Amino acid sequence: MDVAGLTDCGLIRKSNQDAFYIDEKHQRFFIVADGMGAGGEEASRLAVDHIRQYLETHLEDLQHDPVTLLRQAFLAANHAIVEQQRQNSARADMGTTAVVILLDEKGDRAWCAHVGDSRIYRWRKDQLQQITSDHTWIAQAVQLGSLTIEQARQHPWRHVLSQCLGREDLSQIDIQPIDLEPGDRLLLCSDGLTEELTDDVISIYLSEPNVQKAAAALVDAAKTHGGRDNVTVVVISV
Ligand SMILES: [Ca+2]
Ligand SMILES: [Ca+2]
Ligand SMILES: [Ca+2]
Ligand SMILES: [Ca+2]
Repeated sequence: MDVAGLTDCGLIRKSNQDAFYIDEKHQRFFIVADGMGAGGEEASRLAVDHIRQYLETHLEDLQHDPVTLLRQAFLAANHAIVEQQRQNSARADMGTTAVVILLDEKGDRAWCAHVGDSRIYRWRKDQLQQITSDHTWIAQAVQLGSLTIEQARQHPWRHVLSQCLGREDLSQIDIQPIDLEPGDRLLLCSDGLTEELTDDVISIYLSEPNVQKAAAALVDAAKTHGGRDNVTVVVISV
């Protein structure tokens, strides 16, 4: 199992409010976060650090129930952000997305958890499947529907989140298992990737067996197409 990760300002933004973490020691979990609000940079850093620390501490005890483990990790992160909101008034609106992959000990089942509009994709025998459903008002519209015209981007938002970490009224944390097969790739990415690259283009770059090149190619391609935002990817080869 190989894994690569990469973040980039893009072409327009002056700072990077994304963050990510790869468990390089044991390759059990992987995190991407897309902050908003300077920062923004603080929210996404808090999310990544607290989810990581929570998982590091509680993985041995709770890996049998990863839904509880991941929910408690996200809430740990959420409160750490709110507590830094409750305190600091300038950074009172700060927030972030998060997407997390937690692998089971065996390595053939990946628990996918997210809040926001960063994505987890799985790639398998040239088929790219988006796993997570965007917490945006526009996505959940189409996902009923109607407004099924897509069509969806661009509207006013488009960019507006229906869920993010850093809100006291955080109820929805989406967690779902996916089964893994040798040869799969997992992609975690901020919307800076998917706002520039169609799913067809992404699938092309995830066909590259060398995950370092794949990740580098994905970021390079997102800048070529415009790079209007921070862009972060973690590419896992199963
Ligand atoms: Ca952002
Ligand atoms: Ca967006
Ligand atoms: Ca973004
Ligand atoms: Ca473009």
